[PDB]
Amino acid sequence: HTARLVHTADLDSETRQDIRQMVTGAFAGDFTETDWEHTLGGMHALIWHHGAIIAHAAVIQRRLIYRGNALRCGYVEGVAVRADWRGQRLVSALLDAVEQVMRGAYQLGALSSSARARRLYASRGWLPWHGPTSVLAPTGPVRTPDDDGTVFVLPIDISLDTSAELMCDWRAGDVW
Amino acid sequence: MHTQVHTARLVHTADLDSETRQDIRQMVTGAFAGDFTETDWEHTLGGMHALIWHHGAIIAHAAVIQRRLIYRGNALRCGYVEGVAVRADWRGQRLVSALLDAVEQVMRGAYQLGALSSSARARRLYASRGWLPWHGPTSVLAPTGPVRTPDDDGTVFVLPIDISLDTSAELMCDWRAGDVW
Ligand SMILES: CC(C)(COP(=O)(O)OP(=O)(O)OC[C@H]1O[C@@H](n2cnc3c(N)ncnc32)[C@H](O)[C@@H]1OP(=O)(O)O)[C@@H](O)C(=O)NCCC(=O)NCCS
Ligand SMILES: CC(C)(COP(=O)(O)OP(=O)(O)OC[C@H]1O[C@@H](n2cnc3c(N)ncnc32)[C@H](O)[C@@H]1OP(=O)(O)O)[C@@H](O)C(=O)NCCC(=O)NCCS
Ligand SMILES: NC[C@H]1O[C@H](O[C@H]2[C@H](O)[C@@H](O[C@H]3O[C@H](CO)[C@@H](O)[C@H](N)[C@H]3O)[C@H](N)C[C@@H]2N)[C@H](O)[C@@H](O)[C@@H]1O
Ligand SMILES: NC[C@H]1O[C@H](O[C@H]2[C@H](O)[C@@H](O[C@H]3O[C@H](CO)[C@@H](O)[C@H](N)[C@H]3O)[C@H](N)C[C@@H]2N)[C@H](O)[C@@H](O)[C@@H]1O
Ligand SMILES: Nc1ncnc2c1ncn2[C@@H]1O[C@H](COP(=O)(O)OP(=O)(O)O)[C@@H](OP(=O)(O)O)[C@H]1O
Repeated sequence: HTARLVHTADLDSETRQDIRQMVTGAFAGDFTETDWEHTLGGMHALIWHHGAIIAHAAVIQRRLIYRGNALRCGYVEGVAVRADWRGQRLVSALLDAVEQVMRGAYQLGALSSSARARRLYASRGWLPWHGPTSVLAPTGPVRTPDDDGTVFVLPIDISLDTSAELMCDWRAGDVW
Repeated sequence: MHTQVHTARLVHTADLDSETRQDIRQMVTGAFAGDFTETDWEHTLGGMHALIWHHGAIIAHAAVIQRRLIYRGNALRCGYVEGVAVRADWRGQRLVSALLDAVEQVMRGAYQLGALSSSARARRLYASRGWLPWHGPTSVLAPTGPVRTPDDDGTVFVLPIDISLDTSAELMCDWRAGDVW
């Protein structure tokens, strides 16, 4: 019913493995070792039932460049509810915890959604990015057309022109 | 369990009550004698603050924030240490060692390396604990592309976590306003 927030460095090895395995199975294989690396470093929202982790979402810190400013961003990764626990709105409890972190620490939240999860985020006030997305790669700005149509943002202490360019910072694997 | 007196406590920025957040900001700003800007304050936000309490006031602070440092084309997951400060009346009692015990525990548990910018005076402290001085040229991946940061050469220290870094190579931090390192 309610998620508990734990920083990566506060996860014991057993809990870390339990999280990785649950998230990985929830994605049915579509979750790579670099996707797992992207869930580390920040706050994990976790819901347990009788000692088993049944839901997870992580919010990690990065910068998103918007109109020349490198905005302090809480980026959401690894959102997953164990299959047998789906359809009980557990994801709402995960997102209440992640959005609380955003309000207290960041200028905006952001994330990359599948087409079917778009409704979930929009219903909570997240906004679909309509402008071109890019990544500040080591060679300079590079457009990321495969991620267009997947980015959502949650403004905290700003109004955003969601049809402007948005440029994430660099990492391996999927940059968004 | 004992009283935990002067053990640093790790608190995420989002879990700081407003009174504590203001005490940290005024304590760190005053500990730097005029050299800590509002952009330096922004740089302490978003991660875990290691705090040492005495009589309900913050007497020491160090924040570990997440960023990427690019090494040989690899964007390493870095815990970057900002705002390291011990209030002046409490200096010379090794409280910075208690802040660093917490900072280094956060690196081992969550990042591929710790990194920070050290004054010449503090170099010895970091080196005695195992941090390595970065000898290679530093740069930042600005929106226009890579650009050297010569003023930051000779100041960066790193704490690799089970990875091997050639500390004579180029190291390029990611972008942000104000001082990038
Ligand atoms: C997306 C996900 C986190 C939603 O979690 P949840 O707690 O089940 O969400 P909800 O209960 O609010 O249901 C969301 C939708 O899931 C679907 N659903 C309902 N019961 C389900 C079940 N028993 N089995 C599978 N899917 C189900 C419905 O389409 C529902 O839509 P609606 O609420 O508008 O009617 C979860 O399906 C999951 O982990 N999916 C795989 C990982 C993934 O895609 N994560 C999101 C990446 S952006
Ligand atoms: C750097 C700092 C955090 C060290 O904290 P600390 O808990 O006082 O550290 P230590 O007790 O290990 O003392 C460090 C050195 O300070 C010196 N010192 C002792 N008392 C001191 C005082 N009252 N004021 C200044 N320096 C003092 C000694 O040279 C000591 O070295 P020693 O133990 O080899 O004799 C603290 O001086 C500080 O807050 N400085 C201002 C902010 C800053 O520069 N931050 C660090 C950025 S790299
Ligand atoms: N794989 C695991 C990851 O999955 C999601 O993120 C990814 C999106 O799903 C991708 O979207 C693509 O796949 C969707 C679903 O098939 C399509 O709808 C969409 N048009 C496609 O572009 C997008 N390109 C990258 C992004 N990292 C989670 O948020 C992320 O935490 C998790 O690590
Ligand atoms: N200003 C407030 C900040 O100060 C330190 O970091 C700054 C270093 O002090 C700078 O270094 C310069 O000043 C040192 C001390 O005089 C000299 O030794 C050195 N050779 C100089 O280049 C460096 N260029 C940027 C770095 N952000 C703290 O770590 C940081 O958390 C805090 O926000
Ligand atoms: N070694 C120290 N360096 C600087 N401040 C100190 C040190 N030891 C004690 N203090 C402070 O000096 C003050 C008096 O110390 P105590 O609280 O330990 O008093 P006590 O001996 O009567 O039990 C306290 O500050 P405060 O009144 O502003 O809260 C205490 O924190």
